[PDB]
Amino acid sequence: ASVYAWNRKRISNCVADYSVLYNSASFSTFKCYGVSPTKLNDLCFTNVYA
Amino acid sequence: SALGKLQDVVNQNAQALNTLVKQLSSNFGAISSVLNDILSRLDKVEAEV
Amino acid sequence: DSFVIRGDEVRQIAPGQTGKIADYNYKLPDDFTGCVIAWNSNNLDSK
Repeated sequence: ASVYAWNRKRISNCVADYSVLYNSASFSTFKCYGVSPTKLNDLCFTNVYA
Repeated sequence: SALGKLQDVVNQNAQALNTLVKQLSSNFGAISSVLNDILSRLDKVEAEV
Repeated sequence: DSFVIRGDEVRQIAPGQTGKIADYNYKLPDDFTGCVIAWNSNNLDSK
């Protein structure tokens, strides 16, 4: 979708391994702000609003 | 209540110590007042600030 | 200390970094005394 017409998914009920997400090499630009990318999939996050 | 100046010393002790309890909840400009939030979220070279 | 980089992961060599070249190829310490030198070598290392 477009940027103003941005689509939001509320992702719930996960055993979410994000370490294989950014280690897929198709993703070019990756950053994170309050959590480092090292310790994402060691925690609980209550949701993903993507 | 002439004995309450002893209680003033007691309440000054407890008041200053509950203040030292109470500014643990102060974050002093940081993102949390809990350190283990920062240690459970951040890598150290951006966490020392 | 000299090596060959593709050219758009040049931020990864810097201290306090996480990714491909930092974790997997060359980690620089965060108390790094000195400098990084980088120049394009497309005539030298590409054919």
